[PDB]
Amino acid sequence: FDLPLEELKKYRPERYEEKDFDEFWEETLAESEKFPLDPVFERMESHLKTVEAYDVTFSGYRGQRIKGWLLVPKLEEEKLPCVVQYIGYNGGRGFPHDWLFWPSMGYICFVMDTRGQGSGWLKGDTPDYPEGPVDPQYPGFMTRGILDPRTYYYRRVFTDAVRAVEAAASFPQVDQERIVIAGGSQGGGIALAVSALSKKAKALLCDVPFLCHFRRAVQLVDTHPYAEITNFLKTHRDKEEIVFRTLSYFDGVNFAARAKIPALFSVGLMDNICPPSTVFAAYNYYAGPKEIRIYPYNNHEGGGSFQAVEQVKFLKKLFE
Amino acid sequence: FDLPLEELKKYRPERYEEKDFDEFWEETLAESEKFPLDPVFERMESHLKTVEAYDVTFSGYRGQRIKGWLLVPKLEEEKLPCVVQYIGYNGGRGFPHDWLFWPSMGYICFVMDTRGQGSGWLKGDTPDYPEGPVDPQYPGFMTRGILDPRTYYYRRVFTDAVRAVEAAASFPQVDQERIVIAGGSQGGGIALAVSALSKKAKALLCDVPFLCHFRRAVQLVDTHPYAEITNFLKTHRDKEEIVFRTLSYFDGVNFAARAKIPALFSVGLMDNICPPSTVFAAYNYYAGPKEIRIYPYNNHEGGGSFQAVEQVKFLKKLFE
Amino acid sequence: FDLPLEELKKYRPERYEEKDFDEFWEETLAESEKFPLDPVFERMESHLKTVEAYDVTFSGYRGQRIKGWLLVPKLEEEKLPCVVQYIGYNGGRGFPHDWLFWPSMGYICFVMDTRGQGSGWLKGDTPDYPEGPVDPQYPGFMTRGILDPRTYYYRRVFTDAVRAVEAAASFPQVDQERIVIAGGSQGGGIALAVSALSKKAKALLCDVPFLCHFRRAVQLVDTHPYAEITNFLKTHRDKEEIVFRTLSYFDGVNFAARAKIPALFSVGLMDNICPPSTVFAAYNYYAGPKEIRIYPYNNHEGGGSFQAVEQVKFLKKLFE
Amino acid sequence: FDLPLEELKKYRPERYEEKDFDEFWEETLAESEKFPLDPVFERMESHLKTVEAYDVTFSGYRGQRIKGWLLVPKLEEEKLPCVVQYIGYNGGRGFPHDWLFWPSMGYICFVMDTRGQGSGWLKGDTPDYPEGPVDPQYPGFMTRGILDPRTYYYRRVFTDAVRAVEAAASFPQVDQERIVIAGGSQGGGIALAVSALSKKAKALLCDVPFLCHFRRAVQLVDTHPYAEITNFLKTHRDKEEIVFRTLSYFDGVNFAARAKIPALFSVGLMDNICPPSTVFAAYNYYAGPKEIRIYPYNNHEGGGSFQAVEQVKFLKKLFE
Amino acid sequence: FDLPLEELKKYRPERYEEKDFDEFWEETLAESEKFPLDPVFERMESHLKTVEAYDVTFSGYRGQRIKGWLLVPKLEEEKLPCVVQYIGYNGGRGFPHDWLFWPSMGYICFVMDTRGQGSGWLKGDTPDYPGPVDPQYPGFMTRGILDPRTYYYRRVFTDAVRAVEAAASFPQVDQERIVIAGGSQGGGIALAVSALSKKAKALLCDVPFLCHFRRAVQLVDTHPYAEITNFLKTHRDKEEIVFRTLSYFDGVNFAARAKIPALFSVGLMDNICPPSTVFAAYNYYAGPKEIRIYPYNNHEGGGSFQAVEQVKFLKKLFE
Amino acid sequence: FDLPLEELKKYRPERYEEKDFDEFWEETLAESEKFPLDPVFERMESHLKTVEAYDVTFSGYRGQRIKGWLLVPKLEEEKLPCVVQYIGYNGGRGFPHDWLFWPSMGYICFVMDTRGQGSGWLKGDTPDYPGPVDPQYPGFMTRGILDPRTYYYRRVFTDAVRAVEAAASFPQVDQERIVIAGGSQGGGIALAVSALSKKAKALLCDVPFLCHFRRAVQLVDTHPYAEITNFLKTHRDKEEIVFRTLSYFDGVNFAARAKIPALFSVGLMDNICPPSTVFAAYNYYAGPKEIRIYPYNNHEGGGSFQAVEQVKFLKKLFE
Ligand SMILES: [Cl-]
Repeated sequence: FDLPLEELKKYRPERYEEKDFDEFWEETLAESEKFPLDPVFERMESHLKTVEAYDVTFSGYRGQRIKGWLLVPKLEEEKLPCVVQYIGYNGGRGFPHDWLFWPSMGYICFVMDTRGQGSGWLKGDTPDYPEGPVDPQYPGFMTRGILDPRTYYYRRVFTDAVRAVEAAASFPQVDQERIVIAGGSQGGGIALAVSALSKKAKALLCDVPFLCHFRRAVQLVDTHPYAEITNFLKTHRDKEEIVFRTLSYFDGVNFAARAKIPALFSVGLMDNICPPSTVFAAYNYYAGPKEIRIYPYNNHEGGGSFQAVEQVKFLKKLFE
Repeated sequence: FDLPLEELKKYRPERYEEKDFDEFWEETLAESEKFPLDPVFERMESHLKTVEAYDVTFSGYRGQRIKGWLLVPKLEEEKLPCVVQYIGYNGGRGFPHDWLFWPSMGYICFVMDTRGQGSGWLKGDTPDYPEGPVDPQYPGFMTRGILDPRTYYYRRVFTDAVRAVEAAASFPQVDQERIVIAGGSQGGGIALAVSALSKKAKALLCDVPFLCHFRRAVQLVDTHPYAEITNFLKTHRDKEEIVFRTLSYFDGVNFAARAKIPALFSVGLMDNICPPSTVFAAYNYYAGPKEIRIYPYNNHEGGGSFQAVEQVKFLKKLFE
Repeated sequence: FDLPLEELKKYRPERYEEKDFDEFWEETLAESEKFPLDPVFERMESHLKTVEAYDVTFSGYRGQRIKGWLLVPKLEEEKLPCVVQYIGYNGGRGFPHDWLFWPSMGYICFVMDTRGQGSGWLKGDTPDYPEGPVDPQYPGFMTRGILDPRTYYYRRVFTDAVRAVEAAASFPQVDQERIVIAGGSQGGGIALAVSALSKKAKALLCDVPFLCHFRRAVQLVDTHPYAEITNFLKTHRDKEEIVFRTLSYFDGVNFAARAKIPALFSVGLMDNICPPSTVFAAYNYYAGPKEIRIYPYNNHEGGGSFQAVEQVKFLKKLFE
Repeated sequence: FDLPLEELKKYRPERYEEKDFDEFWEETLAESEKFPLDPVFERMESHLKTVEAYDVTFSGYRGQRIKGWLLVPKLEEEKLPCVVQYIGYNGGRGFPHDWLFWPSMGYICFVMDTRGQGSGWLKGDTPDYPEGPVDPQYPGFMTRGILDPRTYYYRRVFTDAVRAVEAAASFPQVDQERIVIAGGSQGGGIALAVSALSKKAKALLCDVPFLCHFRRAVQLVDTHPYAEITNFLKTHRDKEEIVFRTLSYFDGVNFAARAKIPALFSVGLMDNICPPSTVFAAYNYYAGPKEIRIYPYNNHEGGGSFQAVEQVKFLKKLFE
Repeated sequence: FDLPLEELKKYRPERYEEKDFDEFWEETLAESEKFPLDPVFERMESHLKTVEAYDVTFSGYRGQRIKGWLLVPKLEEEKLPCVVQYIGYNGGRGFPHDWLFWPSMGYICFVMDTRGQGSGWLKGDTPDYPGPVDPQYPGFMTRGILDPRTYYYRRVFTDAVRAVEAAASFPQVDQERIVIAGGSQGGGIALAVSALSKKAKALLCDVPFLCHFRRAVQLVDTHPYAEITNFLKTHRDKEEIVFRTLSYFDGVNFAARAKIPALFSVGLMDNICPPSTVFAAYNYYAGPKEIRIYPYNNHEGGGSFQAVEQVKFLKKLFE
Repeated sequence: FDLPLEELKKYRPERYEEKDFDEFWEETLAESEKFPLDPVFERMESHLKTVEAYDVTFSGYRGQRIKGWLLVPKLEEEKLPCVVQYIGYNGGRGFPHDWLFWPSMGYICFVMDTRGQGSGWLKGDTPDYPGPVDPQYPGFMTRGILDPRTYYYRRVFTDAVRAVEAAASFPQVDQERIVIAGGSQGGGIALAVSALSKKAKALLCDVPFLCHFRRAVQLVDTHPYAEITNFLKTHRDKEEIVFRTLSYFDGVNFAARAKIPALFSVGLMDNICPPSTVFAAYNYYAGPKEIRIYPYNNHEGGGSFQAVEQVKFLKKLFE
């Protein structure tokens, strides 16, 4: 349904960002750095036997305390590599045993809970906090605070996510040379923002990323969650320029252009949640060394368990 | 799809409420009465010629400044009857010309904007404000703060709605003894809550009401917006009792049992958004003088323009 | 889904019409003009207080008696501007209170009932009369009489609509310098025909118009009502040429080319009932002074209440 | 989805008809008998080799001229049994080769074309003619003239169908002792009316019959074509009694109670077009010697080709 | 939704087939020819009066016994033309009275039952016979797809070639007027037969399935082509193997080889058999040919209108 | 959409089985046990670090070689408890890393691949082996349905009995602490195994499929039960035969025979495995039993919540 693959490979649409994109993010991170990280780990009583699980609490946007899990595989090596895992839309940190893959492959896993979500497919424990008034919005998180980038929901999520990497680095068994940031869909868009904003991330795993090339996305598909934006615009006919102006500060295509760390991307060519031209726009602008795995017959599931193995191989080669 | 009509007419299921229902609402309304109402009626340069439109501002929940419209028909009479109109889900106050029916029929119409909504089918101008943290929730308003009646979104809306009647009553041309409260679906549910809580309303028009008999609604239909609650429960599997206990404080059936003013209801027997058993449970417990118009072949549109005529006729006979 | 906007703005495709288009309409109108118009305005008992309502009857196609409403706002004006309102597919004149907008804005409103429809979303009271046998057709109006323009349903509707403006001009309070023809969807298609054929209309309001560019419409979308045509062709496989020949006499694109009066159009770029390339073919051929309001994120709702405000402003400027 | 089979077999609901049902039909048929039948059989040039095909014209309702086919198998017998075949909704007489079953089984087949349809799945050639004005209606045939039994579409169809049997009987090779009336769905409904009204039919084949038990059909399913009725009622909310009064004169259940000839019925227990309770109401009231083939897993296809073999066996046995 | 008609009429995509396409089919057919055909025509007791019905059995793939019907119109001419009819997906031979058209128009009709199907819209009586039946998506499109030797349509298409030999064995059949016909799956089968059989005299190919698989699975998500897509969604490592297998069964590759006169039909709104897949086959078809294009029809194609076009085409051809 | 919970709890519909149910299964198992089990566990090179992964092969129905995974958590304890895991419809054994839950909780996990499937949501490696494959609707539900001896699930349930024997043969498995587990199709398989094998100590049965077929096909039109209804729509003469065959594979009939402690789960909004079908099996289950009821869940059931319940249930059992 989207551009054919040879056009996708060369798709580099003109980028739109405001003159103060960097300043906005510098100011944001500076203000939140004024609050101590105060990363706290508490070993959980758990039935898990191959992994130690810890409850995590750390300061994200404006000192707000974000939950996480830290999963440490019970192995002989002193320092371990670490994957910081961001969660898809309407998910949350769930139970420790929901996140066994990376530890089973020998990596400490830091799972960041997602402020205010945690109610669609996997439970969460972290609340959101708005700046002040909660403006008229369409149901969901995509239009929460959308009339100003200072009030926009993903400002708070992305800052949480940058601080999560510092929180992971605070665990002494983490090898700070081998901290990976990872996610799919919303998780992928979060990780992409982190890949540009974090000083500590060493590699990026970015699967079927959401939060990319918003203007084209709402023109291309009527699926959720991009359709929250479209539905808002159907009602607020006077706010089109403001909406896209705000979203430009959160668009993965704009972060991709600033990111320098090694990355592995994936894309499903039949994905109508995260359309491939949106994924390719981010991938093609990504400034660091990069590869993409292309799944021509998959929808939003992308490469699934095949991709998981591709990721393990990729990291092993990068870090060897 | 629901109970047959002769069973609907006798459907009076056992009500569930906590022992402190009245105290919860007494304390809520008392706390908000501590801020001055400070009703503002600012004439709006509209192009309307048979109606004068005012931009309304008034203090609702905890002093928070709620928007609205006041439309005054251009008539001889010094004291006119008034309809206070509440709005369907995802709507808001829109334009003054969206609410011409009651003014055209000789009634001043006070349209209350809906905090935080106004983004699905008609725009709105009024923000929400959470108590404190914004808990994990499913997209929308149904599960916003659902873990405690003190934090629940409809606490705020219903309080606004009570205060709206006091605001309308402040308008010098409003006849204090002919103030009607009206709404369809969400609007119906809000009006029902107000019919129990306000002491200033003379009559209720309650069309295809939402926010009624939650426990049963989520068993009967998988439509939105009831499905928000179901979807929250699908994830937060431990929270059934808490969710239903919170919702008991906001259930139209429990307000209906308290309401003493004359009411005209309407119901569509094929409505799968507000299922007939939910509307009938409310109607059957409604403690004031009452009638219901039954539309057996209509879905959620109910009686539409026919029902509007029934309303005008009902109010005319009542006020004689 | 249709042509991108830069292409829609330049889209002026080869028109298809028979050499005898004008003759066909000259003869149609002359033939119906032999019967006296005989417009009848019966003041009605009404609950309405700001408006006087009349039950209308007038002679349309071949003297057949068409129903309407006349809504006159109660203002201190010896003459008032007038909107002649045409109605969407499957609608009818409903109740007087269904048409309050234009009276509220200070316009006498003549609502034309639609022959034979009035059964889908708002009731009507006027029958159709065929031009002899009622040929095999697909359910609906789009294919009724389609094998010959002389028998086609829209020949009668459009005649009626032209005659409606003459009937409005016959009410003494109407300001014949300020007669507007308006409609959305089917309404807009009717209004486009009237804009070419009427000697009385002074401005056109044409929203999301239907009955435009039929040949392209059926190639682009499978929605109703355009799909009635496609479904008829799926069965009458021998009638492609005849069907498109008939429809060319009723196509808004060919009327647009003949229209001289000022117009305000609207279009939704996500409209899949009236595709944007069909609306733009009509608009780009429209030969009078014109403007278009473009709603990029809206579907068939177009600009809704925002567009209603644009219309009032447009007409005040035009007529000032 | 409907009553279980054990209850369907005992399902004999309270009937509803007007006291003048028989008078209405007697007057109807007497008036149309005043026009000469003048059955015209024109032998066609055909590629068919086992069958002789004739183009039929005969006088139906009020002398109106109805098309048909007559298919005569090339056999030694001088007199042959005859099946008069009525056609499903939106179909028409199509081509001679569409109707080969019965002639291949050694039956002359008279295929009656259906006035005004013929545009959905098989073409037709016969126009409808209204009783003057064609009232406001929902698209299709179900609500055409529904406000008065004298104007209702199926008054003209059922009269045509009775006259079709008279026309078939007129062909010299037909054995008037072995005239069968047959149809499925709309065809079955028509054939049921004809089993009560024709003095010439000798056996009925009635598959998955439509036009039965209208009041219950519209409560049970939202499929077309019954939904044409529900949709008209959703708009004409003041016409519920009148609509069902009109429909009582055309209801297969009411004809079944009057029919004397032997019949074979079929029913699909998962048929949501003609729900099983509607079909059983008709079968249970049928007053001639009868049998029903019950297909528990089939939808509206019923028994398909299996039922065709049942019919052949049933007729062989009956005709001795 | 597909290429516009002007483009479809000259759509001639580069073909993909293995070097051994012909050898594969030659070996396949020679191995099945080592088993005797043994056509069996059992005259049936029937309620049909204008035709004589026979219960057919013959040997298709590797001597496996395939069911069918033979319908013989009762006519004074001793040698009659014959149509060998293939059946659409999820159908089977049904009852003899399901197939009255061609006999009513004076043609003997040999109806080939379809191995292992017969359970969606019309019943069938003939089993499939595979060794191991590999992991597959529900249905027939992916059965044995990892090797052309094990692929389901190897067996169907062999059956279908053998069916023409079985029809020709019937003594009233005029061997100079044997037609092969079908729609959708039937048309894809008939298209393979048009290349592989030395006995067919003409081809009726409506709305053909089993054509241009690579494009088909990119263009539509309908069944049955979506069985292949779904298999590929799970077996991510088998993309090249899957399309290599399918190339041996692709109508476009058969059409390039076929020589007999043919009448095609296509629906421009068909989303089961997309018009570009039909036109790729039609444009490569190497025999004298015509196509009836129905711009507004979906997969129903020309329906009863096309049936008339078929009878006329054959009349003119055989006269 | 199904019976209200109060009635589901009381739903004990009359069971239907043939008088030779036990004899059929005795003969089936005895016939397959005449072939050597021959379990092979080949240690693999893997990226996993906390677990040892083995490629498994063993002899299921009639000596047919079935694939599997064996995942061993790297722990001090020498003889570990073991969960034998059966897979959902259209899945297969996938990758070793697809099954980390039980090993991470301290259980060796034996994952049985499902013959012939492995192509819808997770890949598989094991073929089916039928002679003739009768007319069927696409999928596995109607494959060989005209005779219980030829029916697809005769082969799967035998494989699944055999899997337990194969798990028991691995040296690190505590042969006295083996659990059987599955969801949906996996739950139906495990329910059969709870009746047919005496090796297992407990049953984990989530959202079970293959239960109360006669009712299932009347209540829902979803797949995979609809495969049965669709076959019946066409094979109108085979209704009695179809339901006779299915009675030999109905979880309600196996439940009545099972004795081991069981933990069930049900979603009251599940329209794939309707609550009445699940309660009919649960209500007849003869052993010590409990059911976790998820009133707002569809076919996902309890998801990770239910997994926690499972770990607690097994901990209590094995203390
Ligand atoms: Cl013909």
